[PDB]
Formats: sequence, C-alpha cells, structure tokens
Amino acid sequence: DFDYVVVGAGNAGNVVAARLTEDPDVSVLVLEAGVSDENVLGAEAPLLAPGLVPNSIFDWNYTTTAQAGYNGRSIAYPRGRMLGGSSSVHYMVMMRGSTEDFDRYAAVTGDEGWNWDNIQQFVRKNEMVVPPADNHNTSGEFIPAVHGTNGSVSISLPGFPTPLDDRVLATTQEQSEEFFFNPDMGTGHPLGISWSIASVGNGQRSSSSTAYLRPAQSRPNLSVLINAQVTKLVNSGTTNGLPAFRCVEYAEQEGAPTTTVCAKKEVVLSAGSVGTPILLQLSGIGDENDLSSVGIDTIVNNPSVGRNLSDHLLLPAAFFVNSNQTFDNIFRDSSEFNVDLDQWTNTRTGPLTALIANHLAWLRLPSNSSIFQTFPDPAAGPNSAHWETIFSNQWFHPAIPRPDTGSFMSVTNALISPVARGDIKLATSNPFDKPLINPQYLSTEFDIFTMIQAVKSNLRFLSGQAWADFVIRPFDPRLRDPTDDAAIESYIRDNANTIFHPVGTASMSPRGASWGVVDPDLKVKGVDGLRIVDGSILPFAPNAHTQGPIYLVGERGADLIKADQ
Ligand SMILES: Cc1cc2nc3c(=O)[nH]c(=O)nc-3n(C[C@H](O)[C@H](O)[C@H](O)COP(=O)(O)OP(=O)(O)OC[C@H]3O[C@@H](n4cnc5c(N)ncnc54)[C@H](O)[C@@H]3O)c2cc1C
Ligand SMILES: COc1ccc(C(=O)O)cc1
Repeated sequence: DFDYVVVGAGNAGNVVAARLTEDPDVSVLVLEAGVSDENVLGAEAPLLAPGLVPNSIFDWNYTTTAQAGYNGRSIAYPRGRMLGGSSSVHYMVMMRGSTEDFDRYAAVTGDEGWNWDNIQQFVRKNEMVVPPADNHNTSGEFIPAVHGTNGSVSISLPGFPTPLDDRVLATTQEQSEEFFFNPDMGTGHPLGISWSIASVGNGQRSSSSTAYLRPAQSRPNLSVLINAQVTKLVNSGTTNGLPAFRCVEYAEQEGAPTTTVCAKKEVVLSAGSVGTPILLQLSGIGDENDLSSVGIDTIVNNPSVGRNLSDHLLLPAAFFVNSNQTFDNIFRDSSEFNVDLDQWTNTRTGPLTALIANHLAWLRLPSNSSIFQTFPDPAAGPNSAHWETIFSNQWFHPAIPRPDTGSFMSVTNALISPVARGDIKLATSNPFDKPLINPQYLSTEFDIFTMIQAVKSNLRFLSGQAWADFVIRPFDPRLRDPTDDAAIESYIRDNANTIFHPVGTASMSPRGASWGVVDPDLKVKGVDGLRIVDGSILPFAPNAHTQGPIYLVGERGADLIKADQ
C-alpha cells in the first residue's frame, strides 16, 4: 500500500503529490471527489473561466448562511470540484502577497521558514514566465528578476489588450498621488497600480493539474483517483501517545459503499478552506459542543476547527461605456464567439486568451482616517493594502446576469484587510450534506467604512481626463453621487459578494499553542500522521488572490513532509 494519501487534487494537493513522487521509492495516492479536467473548454480558454461555477457539475454548489451585513442575502460560494481543484475554475491572477503577510505568518507561528525572504525559493520552484498570447513587448510591465524562469506553473502578462489599458496607465500619471504605478507586486510591496500576471501559458490555463499532475502521469509511484470523496478520516491507533489518523474512507457518491485505504507515513489533507475543516469535524476533530449537537463523538476537542475564517469580500460595479471593444458581445453573439473560438483553437490567440482584468490597484486608507480613532490598523503592516480595485473590459457581477444591451466596464473592489471573522460548521453528520459557511461580511464598522471609501476612490479614478469620452454613467444610480453616503452604503449592502479567497479555518499557530489547528510544520495538533497543506492553514487574509500564497504553502509543505521521512 501507499506511503501517502493526499485528500484533494487541488491547488496545493497536486504540488504535494507531484513533489513527493519525484523520489521513485515514495508512493502517493491522490483522492479527488470531482471529475476530470480534460475536455473542459471552459477550464482551458481564459476568458471562459467566469461561466464555469457556481451552479454546475464542476462546483461543490455551496452557499453561505444568510448574511445580516448583506441585508439578509445568502450568496453562492463556488469551489472547484475536479482535478486541479479551484485552480481549474479560478480567474488565473497570480501574485504572492506582501513581505508583511509572510513576516506576520513567521511572527505568529515562531517559524522563520515562513517569512518573506525564506519563501522566495518556492516562487522560483513554482513558476516560469512565458510569452503572453499576443506576444506583445512586456518591457516595464513586470520585473523578471523577482519571478521564476524554470518553475512548474506557466505565468504571463495579459495575452489580449483592452481599451482600458492606456486609460489606466494615463490615470497613474494624471492622478499619481492616489493611483501611482507599481512595476511588480513580486517585490512584496503591493500598493499601487500594476499589470496583471496570470497562470496562462500558450494562451491557455496553467492549473495545478496541468502543471504538476499531467507531467507526472506516467510515474508508477503516483495514483490519482477521481470520483472519490473522502467521507471520514479514521482513527487507526495510537503512535507517539496521540490518536493516529492514517486511514481514510471514501466513496463515489452518497449511498455508495465506502472503500478503506491507509497511508504508511501520512495522510495529507488538501481539501481546501471549506473542505478541510468539515472533513475534520466529520471525523471527530473539532468543537465538542458543535459535534455532539449533530450526533458526532469528539475524538480531539479543538474549537479552532472551522473558526478564524477570513475572506476578501467583493464589491462589483458596472458602468456603461462608449466603446465597441468591450468583451460583452462575445457572450451575446454566437457569430462573434465562434470566430474567437476558431482563432483560439487554431492559434491560441485572440479575445479568448484575455483576462478578467489587465490592471489591479492596491490601496490604503489615508493614515489620518477617522476610522483609526476606534480601530487599530488591520492591514498586515504599513506597506500593505486595505482594499483592491480591479478594472475589467466587460460586465462583471457574480449575482446579476449581464444585461441584454449596453457596453460596460466594471470596477470591482476586494476588502483585503477585514476585521470580520467567520466560521464553517456542520449542519448534520452526513458527509454529503452542505456545510454552514458564515463569513460574517460587513459585521464591523471598519469593513463597511473602508468599502464606502473604496467607492469614493473608484469615482475619483473614473472622473479623470483619460475617462472623459469613455465612461458614460454607472449602471446603478446609487453610484451617481460621491457624497451620498446613505445611497453608497445601500449599494454596498445590496451588491457585495465574495472574491473567493477563504483562508484560516485550520490556522497554523506555534507548537502546543492556545488556539490554531496545526503546528508551524502543518501537523494537526493533538494527532499523529495527519498533515494539512492548503489554504486553510493561512491565519490571515494575504495581500493577494490566494492561488499564489497557496502554491507557496504547497511547495514548502512538500519540503516539510520530505524532512520527516
Ligand atoms: C470562481 C473563483 C475564482 C477565483 N479566481 C482566482 C484568481 O484569479 N486568482 C487567485 O489567486 N485565486 C483565485 N481563486 C482562489 C483560488 O482558486 C483558491 O484560493 C485556491 O485555488 C484554493 O487552493 P486549495 O489547494 O486550498 O483548495 P482547492 O484548489 O479548492 O482544492 C481542494 C480540492 O479538494 C477536493 N476535495 C474537497 N473535499 C474533499 C473530500 N472530502 N474528498 C476528496 N476530495 C475533496 C476538491 O474537489 C478540490 O479539488 C478563485 C476561486 C474561485 C472559487
Ligand atoms: C473582477 O475580476 C476578478 C479577478 C479575480 C477574482 C478572484 O481572485 O476570484 C475575482 C474577480
């Protein structure tokens, strides 16, 4: 039987599986609940990514509980269910976080092996810069020296231009005090306006399955099983005086018989920030009171399981624009779509290689803001962001379909440094029931205050000379007036959503410590033979879309595992 069992063939899981099997005497079994990622056009052509989830066979079909912060709205909580995990359904944006993110991870765990300097080696293992699809000149769009040249995942600058690009660039000159240009987020200094970098190579998605699993497919010491949902982690004895969890039960679907397998060395949980805590709770690792309320016997009492959930909340906003070059008609007119698809199929170029956004702004509140009377600074540090602003050459709104008429650009914000914390809990002891996902969005004055400020910032940005002949008006009339705080707050509470970056539900913390679920080496506290390598270990929201930091967790996790062999 196998040396390791990896639960979840996801963003991080695939790194662990591929890295461990580099050694021919180490065998790994990967168990993935979902289907194959092969022959999924929507998971290959970059521009088609937003259609893939939430309501589909490639999604877990999770939702949140009703959010009082959102006027009682419950929202979709998409999560990839397939080879590659969420890296097969994500929007491919790549950055690693701020130096302050990783230094805070090191400080909070007492482990300097996290920390900005010591993590850089894994950027180089993880990524290689390849040409953008349109083969444009990337000089001055990034800094080659801070990025990998040889690593597994293909990354590139935007493969298709938009009419937004020159106008965003002009705004960095015209409004340089607020919206200065940033040469590369890979410096660990996120603030300012940078060109998007994305996990796209030869005009198609570079996911954790394409980058790690596929090249490793002919290895006899690696097995990958799809349609295999792990339903229980099995207490398989007592090694080192602690309960051991080296066996798992899995099934194809609800009501199907369960297969048992055991790892000789360790079970690695890579089920992600939703999947990991819920499986733990189903296995009797969690909050005693919550477990017994649903009929589960607690084997390891740890109330941190599924707590300390952070996410980046999302705010969408569309604006009518005077342009015939937005991407909107690709999704309305079959002739245009089919011309673009033929070009993508034959040459791997054209509009289908385009990203959700070619530029991103990372921004702080003024250091003298009224909110700092009542709150300490929740940012990772003085060089980190409070919010993000994303510029898209089309309609983008997770909860409202694209209008039949109109050309649009969208300005999407993410709250990067929330004060709010949430939790993930079991509604029942049945592994095929949906969990209760309660992020507690907009439940603090800080979080709503910052979002009101973000909107005012967006409107300053778009009032610039570069936009004069382009932006017509906001889709929603509550965005007509920058001084109307009541209208702005109403807009936010009715439109806010999620940008799909949950972390923290199995937080790392120092060995033997207060709260947390895992040690700094990612071993589960109070258990032997169980390791967590995914987004759930990160104790704070980073200054980054989460694929980049999660890949670093995956690469270091693999080295941590090899060190105990
Ligand atoms: C719509 C969307 C867009 C996004 N866009 C971006 C972006 O542009 N840039 C960015 O950086 N990030 C983005 N993200 C976030 C990023 O995709 C995730 O944060 C990251 O990929 C998660 O990595 P992970 O390894 O923690 O989990 P995942 O990649 O989600 O992996 C978990 C895997 O485990 C499987 N699994 C779960 N439970 C079980 C079980 N019991 N048994 C067996 N298998 C199981 C799942 O099916 C999945 O394959 C996006 C996310 C979404 C939902
Ligand atoms: C509006 O564009 C984006 C870009 C990235 C993401 C993400 O990281 O999920 C969401 C929306």
